[PDB]
Amino acid sequence: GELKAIAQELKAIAKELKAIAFELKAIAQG
Amino acid sequence: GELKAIAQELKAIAKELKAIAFELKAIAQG
Amino acid sequence: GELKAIAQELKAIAKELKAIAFELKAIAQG
Amino acid sequence: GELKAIAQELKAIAKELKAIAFELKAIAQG
Amino acid sequence: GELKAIAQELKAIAKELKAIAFELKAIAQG
Amino acid sequence: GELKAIAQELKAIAKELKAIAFELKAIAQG
Ligand SMILES: [Cl-]
Ligand SMILES: [Cl-]
Ligand SMILES: [Cl-]
Ligand SMILES: [Cl-]
Ligand code: NA
Ligand code: NA
Ligand code: NA
Ligand code: NA
Ligand code: NA
Ligand code: NA
Ligand code: NA
Ligand code: NA
Repeated sequence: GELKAIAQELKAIAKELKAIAFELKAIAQG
Repeated sequence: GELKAIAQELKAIAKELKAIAFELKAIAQG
Repeated sequence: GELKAIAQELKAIAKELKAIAFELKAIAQG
Repeated sequence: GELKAIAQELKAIAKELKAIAFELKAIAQG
Repeated sequence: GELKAIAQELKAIAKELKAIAFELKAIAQG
Repeated sequence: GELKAIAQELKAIAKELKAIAFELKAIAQG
């Protein structure tokens, strides 16, 4: 139901943030 | 239902993070 | 009520993320 | 109670994101 | 209660955004 | 249960934001 749908979107938000962290690490390296 | 409304705003937040990751990838490419 | 207020706050958060994506687009435009 | 405390922290998150947007605008300008 | 636990994680997320805003302010100072 | 899963996802999100703050600190170190 709905509480699970909410947790799923939080998952998808963490996933985007991980990709943000990697782009920044690339930038910090060059 | 407001619980569905909450999940939808979270999905929209994920969408914006997706766009942020793309722009940072572009900057890393500099 | 309160679940609505939570959703309205997530929408404001999404709005801020839009502006962040926009400035990042500007910075990418190097 | 608790649902209000949650909305309050979402407020404080949006506030930090607004300050992030302004720092990025400054960077996009110079 | 898990609702208190949720508010606490949100506060911790706000703390991290605070640190992100500081570092960006430092970069804007370049 | 489900509210716990929501909180555990917010904690993972906080963890990603820590790494973002760290890379930004590195970039600030210009
Ligand atoms: Cl990397
Ligand atoms: Cl690109
Ligand atoms: Cl500005
Ligand atoms: Cl500083
Ligand atoms: Na995830
Ligand atoms: Na990468
Ligand atoms: Na990439
Ligand atoms: Na935008
Ligand atoms: Na606010
Ligand atoms: Na400013
Ligand atoms: Na400032
Ligand atoms: Na950190």
